[PDB]
Amino acid sequence: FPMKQGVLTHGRVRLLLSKGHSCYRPRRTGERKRKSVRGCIVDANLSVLNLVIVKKGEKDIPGLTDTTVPRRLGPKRASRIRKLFNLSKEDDVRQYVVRKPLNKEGKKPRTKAPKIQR
Amino acid sequence: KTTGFGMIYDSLDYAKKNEPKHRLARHGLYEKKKTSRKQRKERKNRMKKVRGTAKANVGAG
Amino acid sequence: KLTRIAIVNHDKCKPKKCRQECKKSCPVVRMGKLCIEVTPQSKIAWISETLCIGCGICIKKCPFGALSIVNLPSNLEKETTHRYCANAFKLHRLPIPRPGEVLGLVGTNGIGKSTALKILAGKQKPNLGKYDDPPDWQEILTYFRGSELQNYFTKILEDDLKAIIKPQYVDQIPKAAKGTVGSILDRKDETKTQAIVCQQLDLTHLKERNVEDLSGGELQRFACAVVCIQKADIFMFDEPSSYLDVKQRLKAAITIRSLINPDRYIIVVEHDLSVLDYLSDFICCLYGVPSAYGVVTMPFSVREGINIFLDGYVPTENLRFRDASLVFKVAETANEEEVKKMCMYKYPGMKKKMGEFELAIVAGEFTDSEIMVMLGENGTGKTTFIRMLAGRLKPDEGGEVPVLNVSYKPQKISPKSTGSVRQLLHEKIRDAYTHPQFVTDVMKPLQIENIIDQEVQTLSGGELQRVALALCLGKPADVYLIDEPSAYLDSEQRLMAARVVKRFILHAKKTAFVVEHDFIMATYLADRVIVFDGIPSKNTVANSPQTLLAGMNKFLSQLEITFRRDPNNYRPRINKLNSIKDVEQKKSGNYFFLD
Amino acid sequence: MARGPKKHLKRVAAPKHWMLDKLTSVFAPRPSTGPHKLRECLPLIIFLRNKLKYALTGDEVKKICMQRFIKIDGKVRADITYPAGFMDVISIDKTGENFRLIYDTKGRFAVHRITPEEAKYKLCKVRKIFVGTKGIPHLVTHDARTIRYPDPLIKMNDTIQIDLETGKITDFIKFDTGNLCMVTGGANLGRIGVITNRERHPGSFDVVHVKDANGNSFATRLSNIFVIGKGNKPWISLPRGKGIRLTIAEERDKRLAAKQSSG
Amino acid sequence: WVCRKTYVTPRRPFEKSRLDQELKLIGEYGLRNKREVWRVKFTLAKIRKAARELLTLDEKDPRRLFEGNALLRRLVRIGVLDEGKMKLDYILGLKIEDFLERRLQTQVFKLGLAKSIHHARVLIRQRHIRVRKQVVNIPSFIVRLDSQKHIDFSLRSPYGGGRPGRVKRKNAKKGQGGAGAG
Amino acid sequence: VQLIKNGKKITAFVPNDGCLNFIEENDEVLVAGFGRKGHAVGDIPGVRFKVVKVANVSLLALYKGKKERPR
RNA sequence: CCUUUAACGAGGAUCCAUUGGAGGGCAAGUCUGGUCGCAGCAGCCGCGGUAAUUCCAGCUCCAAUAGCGUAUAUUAAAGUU
RNA sequence: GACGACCCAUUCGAACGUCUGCCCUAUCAACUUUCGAUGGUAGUCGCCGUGCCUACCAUGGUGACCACGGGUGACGGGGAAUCAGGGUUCGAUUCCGGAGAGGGAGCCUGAGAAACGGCUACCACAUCCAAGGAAGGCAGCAGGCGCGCAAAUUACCCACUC
RNA sequence: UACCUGGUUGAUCCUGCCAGUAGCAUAUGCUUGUCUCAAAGAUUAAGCCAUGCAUGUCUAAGUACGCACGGCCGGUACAGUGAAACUGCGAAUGGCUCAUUAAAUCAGUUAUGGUUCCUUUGGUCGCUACUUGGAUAACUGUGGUAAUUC
Ligand SMILES: Nc1nc2c(ncn2[C@@H]2O[C@H](COP(=O)(O)OP(=O)(O)NP(=O)(O)O)[C@@H](O)[C@H]2O)c(=O)[nH]1
Ligand SMILES: Nc1nc2c(ncn2[C@@H]2O[C@H](COP(=O)(O)OP(=O)(O)NP(=O)(O)O)[C@@H](O)[C@H]2O)c(=O)[nH]1
Ligand code: SF4
Ligand code: SF4
Ligand SMILES: [Mg+2]
Repeated sequence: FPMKQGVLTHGRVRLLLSKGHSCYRPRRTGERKRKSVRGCIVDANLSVLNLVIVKKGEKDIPGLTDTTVPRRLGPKRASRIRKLFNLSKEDDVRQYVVRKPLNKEGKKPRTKAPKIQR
Repeated sequence: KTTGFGMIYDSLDYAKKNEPKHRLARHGLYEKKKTSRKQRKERKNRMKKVRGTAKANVGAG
Repeated sequence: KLTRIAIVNHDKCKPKKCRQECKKSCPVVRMGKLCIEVTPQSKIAWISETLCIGCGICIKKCPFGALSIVNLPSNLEKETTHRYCANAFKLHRLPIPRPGEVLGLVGTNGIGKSTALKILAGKQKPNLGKYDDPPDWQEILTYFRGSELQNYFTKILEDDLKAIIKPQYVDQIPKAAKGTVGSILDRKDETKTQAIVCQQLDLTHLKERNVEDLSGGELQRFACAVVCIQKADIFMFDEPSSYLDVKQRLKAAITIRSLINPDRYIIVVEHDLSVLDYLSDFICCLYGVPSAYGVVTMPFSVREGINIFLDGYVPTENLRFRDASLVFKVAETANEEEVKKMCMYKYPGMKKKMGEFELAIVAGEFTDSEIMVMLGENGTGKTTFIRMLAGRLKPDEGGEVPVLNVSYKPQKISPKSTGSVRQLLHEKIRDAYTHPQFVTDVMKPLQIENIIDQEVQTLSGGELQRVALALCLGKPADVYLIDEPSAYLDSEQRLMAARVVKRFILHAKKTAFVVEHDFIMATYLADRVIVFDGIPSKNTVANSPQTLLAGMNKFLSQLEITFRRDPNNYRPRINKLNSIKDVEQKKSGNYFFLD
Repeated sequence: MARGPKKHLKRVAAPKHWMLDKLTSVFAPRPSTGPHKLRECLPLIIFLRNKLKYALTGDEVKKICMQRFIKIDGKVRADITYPAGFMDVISIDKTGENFRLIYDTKGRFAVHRITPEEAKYKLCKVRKIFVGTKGIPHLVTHDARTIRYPDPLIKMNDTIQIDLETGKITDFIKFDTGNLCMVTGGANLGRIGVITNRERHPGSFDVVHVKDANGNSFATRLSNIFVIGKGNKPWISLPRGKGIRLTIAEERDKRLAAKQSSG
Repeated sequence: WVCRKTYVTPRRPFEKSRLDQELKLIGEYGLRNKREVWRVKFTLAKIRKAARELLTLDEKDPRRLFEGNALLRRLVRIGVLDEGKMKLDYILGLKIEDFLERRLQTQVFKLGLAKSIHHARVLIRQRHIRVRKQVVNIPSFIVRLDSQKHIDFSLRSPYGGGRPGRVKRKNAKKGQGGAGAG
Repeated sequence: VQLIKNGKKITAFVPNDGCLNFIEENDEVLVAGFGRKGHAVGDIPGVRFKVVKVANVSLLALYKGKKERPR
């Protein structure tokens, strides 16, 4: 049973749910189901928790923070490219796009780009 | 006596475009496959019950 | 056409507030014979089975809807897909081979399951009543016109669906075919899938070894492997899970489960505990009378079908009789007289070897008038040891000779004695403890008379196993060597027979070395348990003999697999490899609850 | 059944002036919404395989209409069904053909081929006058065209000639006694004759007498009358038959006189 | 779809007088059953009912004219009525037997090539005649007046040009395999 | 005879000679009225019903001998 | 499937028409054998008590016919609503 | 060219309202009312008209020309069988209208639904479960059980008709 | 085809019913060559239901950085082909049943000048701007539950 916010004491309660709430998937428009969920307040009755690192300490835990993975994708929209590389209004963006490598295909490597909007 | 109904097209491509498929395949240049019936519907309802990846069911059952 | 009978017990079925209209307006209880027996009383209304003609008149004007109407199974020349001739077995229905799921086929022994597979395979084609002057790929297609099997059988004809089956028996083969080591399986076929099959088959041992040095395990393994690697369209698995380890059986079910999904048809058999949950997705039950008539019921969901098959008789939707507790022994009983006297023997800690095996025994107490249980994993050195103790090869150093004559139960049963079984029963004796005995294993409900006559060549697995069960308490001998009686028996036939075997050898003063792979088969039949530990084709240790509980805990601690008690009916239910509670039992180490 | 609008019309529910059979299946085409009413329409596909027989199946019409050889009222249409009715022009420019939809004396939409010059306009009845915003007038017609700034003497039950190219009517007829009229509904249908007389009732269902050039007098409701031109002088072309409305006896006599069923 | 009966049964089940008339009528024309008789008499009594209306309608009513004119044409076109009559009163003088003269099997016998009437029915069924260009197998053709001068045998038969039957060509092969090689 | 769907009792005639023997006690039968639609027929009083089929088999074929008892 | 066409395909014994009835109402046996108020038939009237035109059979005959019989609802017959 | 949007007209309708038409029964003759019955005045609500609802006020409304009540193996009509004339009997059922999806009630979405191939609850059922929970509604086509005197293939296919 | 016949008596004439007669539609018995058309779980239980299927949808033209295929090199709206996913639309049509329902349903006739109306068709389109703002899916990666289109 999943945990959501705003569901004080930690009992198992059956709330009405609809689009724009946690732990609901519509299979039809306007559909409303009444599934069971479980409260915010933590106990030892839980299987697993998700802790997000916020503040980084002095030390480096070996299996996580030492490992470094870059984020994949640059922007697809116009104005995000302008904000990012700090271009002026007049500079005519046409070569400030990220070029995403196709590593192999047994033919040749491509470099992909997205399609600008606005 | 026997009585039928016949078309005569000006060129091939005007027939090949217009023509219902089975009449073209009547003297072969086309076929069907596709493949019988059923194998479609039982796959469809299995594809319905996955989300994001359905490539297993399209090849894989 | 069929059978009809009344049934009576219900929630406030109240013979003390209805005046009893069931007795007042029944036609049978008017012409003299009391079918319905009732009074103003504290109990239930009583109604007979045999005297009820059917009618349903009592039901329509009982003031409470307590009495319902059942219909009992009977033959009425209906459908009749095939017969051999006359005074012989017949089958009615062979039904939909639904693709993209595996079809699980679950009935008592000698009921025609194997026969339905033979017909589905196109090999023994169906005869449908008669005698069978129609075939040929026309008349049967016209008969099962309007349905489905027209599309199936025309696709077969044309061999668009290519047939493969795993055969019911091992024996005739390792005898009918032969096998080149390595080279054989090799020039079988082809690649990645054989490597997946042999590796997920968890063997890793018999890659460099000749077939004749192998046993049940190796055999089954290779068989299944080749069968799968066999490039084909259809696929049939008869009885795939016989005489195999508990851990190894689960990894067999999932390698079968690989083949299913992309427009493929698949038929499995089996006589299960609760592993059929992972074997099949549709369960199809068969009913009737063993070796007389068999009827196939339309398929159900596995969860819904399982219980209704072992529940004791689920119909709705038809109906029948019998069927109930059998997934254990629920034979509540125990205690004796004074047991006097006894002994302390004791067999010594021998060290034994063959070629690719180091096999070791520890000293233990082999008590008078008392059972001993062997397991433990396939390849854990149990059978050949017993032969080496008795006389065949061995020993280099030391040993103890049997004080009592000896009874040999074999496991590799595929015997050849031309003539009849009755001739062989004269090499035993049918006068001794003459009051029932063989008759107390079976006589009244499943029939024997059924065990004589006929040929042993044409006899089926559980009956053939029963021939071997008789060959043991049948020459004069009192120390008993039994490997795998659970082979080719179900739950209904195995558990009662096992209890009968224990009663014989304990009560008239004997000792038996039982080599079960069955929770119910092992448990109710156990005491010492002795535990065999170690890796196949390396090392075997018989663990110094300890407690049923402690020995079973040693076996299941290494394997990593556990059971649950079905709480209403006291029945075993296997766990799904790795669960939640599959963690409380691992810690409590406890794999059995409620002694 | 109903909870909202329907989308099927069967064979046998459908009107009889489309001349449907009964040994093709349960459904009939059903015209989709448009300017004409379904008891006055001729659906497009019924013109193309139940009259002229270019097409043979409905799938053929779907392959034809997409090519854009079809027009209706000088504009291009591209669907299986369109609800063309009385006084519209179909125009196939590839064959160089032009049709007009008008009534036989039998009372069903015939083939009335015409010159392309005639097919540049149609005759439209006025039904309602409605003053729009800021002192601007409107017309409303049976083909549902709203033509702004008409001449200020045109009133309902008149008819007006519309140029399909530019809209914006060029000329008109005024409803008067002795002008020539056609019937568009009711028991009398397809009859041609002059007005002769009018009759008024305060309330509703005023009637309009009619007389033809065969010396017969008949009457019909007001709202089934349509004007075609001044007395004995249509401003349109007329088909054969010409509103005579022969008895069945005389029709028998013609057929056995010419002995006409072969060429 | 649409179906209806073409005959009716007699109100009385038995009556010595009736049965003899139905028997002797069937004898003359070679009819199979009384159902082939009552069929005729249904059509006739139907036509006798329609006529019985129009005589009571006003003279020179338009309904009376158009019906009668086109009706009598049909009675003349099949030839059960003359045009030297041509009025509605002679409809009631029409009777059962005149129809049966215009039956196919009757016209084969009467104006063509046959033995007894029992023969002629068999020739119609065994496909040895035609009507203008067209094979028939129905002895209940009832034959329009114009088509009486086109009744001929068939153009593929052993009667006239066309291949012989299997009794002749059998016996021809008895000259070659029955006494020529057997 | 007692009925299936009412449980009430009806007294029913049996036709031709020796057909009584082909009806055996505590089996099912099929009944039918005489052909006078409410009233007792002939010289037999108190009977308003007769019997036609014993068990999917007619009294005719049992009597004539073109069928046999199915038991 | 139908229509169209090869090649085989009729001597009556079989390439087999049945369902009811024969005292009257109501079309057809005061023929022969058996039963003897028994068994059964009979919508109705009535048949059977040792010479049965009505029962059980044989022969013959009658009606309808690829259909015919039986039960029940209902209309006509009913100017007995 | 494509798409979208505001209003008017049009089309497809939808919703209320007018006049006339109904099977058996009096061993059903008086019925309806502050738990609104009939009307007046004002308001609320609703897409709108309206005792639809509320406040205040009046005492009406209906019936031997059969009300009111009860019964119906009563869905209505276009029609069907028989029939000289006049009638009698039947109409579940291919077209049109209506009502309902196990029994009741409530509600979301949308232009349109008080929807059940949507949802929520109660009640009657029935299924799985590691007993913590979860899932369901064939009066759709086939098919099974039951019920009975009584009724078909778990077939083939979007080529036709839409 | 607007038709009658047998039965109360010793015999006759009436009254009157019973029986005989023909059609229609359901069941059932017996029999059965050839050809076309085709009604069919309504009657009783609007009783209860295993399994399978019966509603989905992309054009030149809403959104393509799938490590997909492809490329002739690309991306500078930028390809061609394109699974998946967001978006729009439909799912209120049809099919089925006859349980409820006696001025109700329904039919003919009338009324919106008492109202609402997707859609089509025709009109309506002027008191940082060289283009604005910030998140979600697919995707990538880590999971929980005996079990679910979770
Ligand atoms: N006479 C005869 N009987 C046969 C033959 N084959 C099978 N049978 C009989 O048919 C019955 C059922 O056979 P089978 O399908 O093998 O039974 P089963 O259900 O598979 N048996 P089990 O459950 O023990 O595995 C048995 O009584 C068997 O003896 C045969 O060739 N001849
Ligand atoms: N290398 C080798 N192995 C052999 C030879 N003979 C037999 N074996 C194998 O050695 C193993 C000894 O254990 P065994 O007692 O047979 O086991 P089991 O009792 O049959 N166990 P399970 O029934 O579970 O398979 C078996 O797998 C057997 O096949 C031999 O000559 N050489
Ligand atoms: S069953 Fe029905 S009738 Fe027989 S006793 Fe229980 S209640 Fe009284
Ligand atoms: S069922 Fe038929 S027989 Fe058994 S009791 Fe009820 S009535 Fe008597
Ligand atoms: Mg077997």
